[PDB]
Amino acid sequence: KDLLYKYKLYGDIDEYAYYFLDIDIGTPEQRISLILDTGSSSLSFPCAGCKNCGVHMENPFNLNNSKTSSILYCENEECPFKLNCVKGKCEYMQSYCEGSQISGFYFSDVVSVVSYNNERVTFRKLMGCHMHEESLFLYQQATGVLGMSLSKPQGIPTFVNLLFDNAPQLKQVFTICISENGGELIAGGYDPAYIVRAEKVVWENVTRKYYYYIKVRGLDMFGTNMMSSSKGLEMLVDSGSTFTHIPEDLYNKLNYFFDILCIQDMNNAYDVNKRLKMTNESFNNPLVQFDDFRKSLKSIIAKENMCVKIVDGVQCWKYLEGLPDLFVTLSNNYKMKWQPHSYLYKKESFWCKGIEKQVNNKPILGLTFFKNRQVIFDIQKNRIGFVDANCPSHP
Ligand SMILES: CC(C)C[C@H](NC(=O)[C@@H](NC(=O)[C@H](CCONC(=N)N)NC(=O)OCc1ccccc1)C(C)C)[C@@H](O)CC(=O)NCCc1ccccc1
Repeated sequence: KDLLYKYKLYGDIDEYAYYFLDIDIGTPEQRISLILDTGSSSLSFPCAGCKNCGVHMENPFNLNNSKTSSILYCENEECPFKLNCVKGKCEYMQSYCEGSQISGFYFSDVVSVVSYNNERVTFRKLMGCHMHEESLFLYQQATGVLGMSLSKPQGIPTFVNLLFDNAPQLKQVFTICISENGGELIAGGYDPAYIVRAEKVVWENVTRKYYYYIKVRGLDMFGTNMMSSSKGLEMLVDSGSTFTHIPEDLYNKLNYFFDILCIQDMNNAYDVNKRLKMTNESFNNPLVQFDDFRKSLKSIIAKENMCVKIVDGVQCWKYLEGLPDLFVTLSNNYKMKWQPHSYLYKKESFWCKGIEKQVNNKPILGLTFFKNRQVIFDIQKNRIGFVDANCPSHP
């Protein structure tokens, strides 16, 4: 019975490698496309002075054309929020995990968020103008980035806290529901009607106050626990991470099983049979649920589910059929099912593994953990929810 405001998301894993939405900024409104990013806190984009940025769907935001825009000046005053002051403006800067360094200056202006059912919420936000962009940002259709994390006590008020402060008719919950193509952002709750069958939401406490981290205790495949370490892994729930990132030790164990499932020479029956026998020797023992492993192999072989490899040895199958579920054990020791229609993504006519080794010791639950689920950010109760869903698609 909760009031829900719904926003269209566009995007995919293979071609965009993010999901984005449109927002209005300034007076009169300027439509701007933003990467939906629960892994950062800012709202930012190029602005018209920019001489070192990338080309995007929209022209850089034009400050002179917004009657309500206001650049944040300093060095005749102090920069609030402990920001740097360079050449008289409060400096915007962000280092991202992928390696991008984005810098510029801060300004505030009116933000208008409008649902596709014409429900409008409007407020001023302190936003960053990109004056320098880098690397992946130079090859990106989306114009800017919309961080969805929470405000710190003496920090910049973020989009999400502002949205709810100016929309008291909504409960402080946002849900991301991504498909292979586009998806949906919901403010005010989740939609039970999208839920598969009717399946129940699996809840976890967030492990840090202003960021979306949860603990993962185990990661099973064919009945084998691949996590070697005792402390649960603290993983960022990040819609701005194309893939799910895991430790090397963990990745290599999973990848060993995925390598065997990846048969690149089905035309070669002799070599296939050799793989089968090699697999029976190696894994027909109590360390593995061998039944399921052979079940998976036979399915893959019977349906001629050919595999090919792409960059860094990532495996791509013709079909989802035959691939096993992975099982994620969360904090309260719930064993959650991670299906191939999530951890594999569509690339051309194949389904490719959306799991990588981590960089900088940062484990991340990325879009391949969001896909075909409702991921529910219950800000009020400090928890994140997961449930299998038929998410909307765009286009
Ligand atoms: C939009 C993006 C820059 C947001 C950022 N995500 C990331 O940095 C991740 N980036 C990715 O997954 C990127 C995002 C998409 O491309 N990036 C872009 N256009 N700018 N994907 C990506 O590299 O996949 C490669 C690719 C590129 C093109 C086509 C197909 C595949 C890293 C982890 C691999 C954010 O979610 C995490 C972050 O760095 N936040 C900064 C604050 C912080 C710092 C440390 C920990 C937690 C938070």
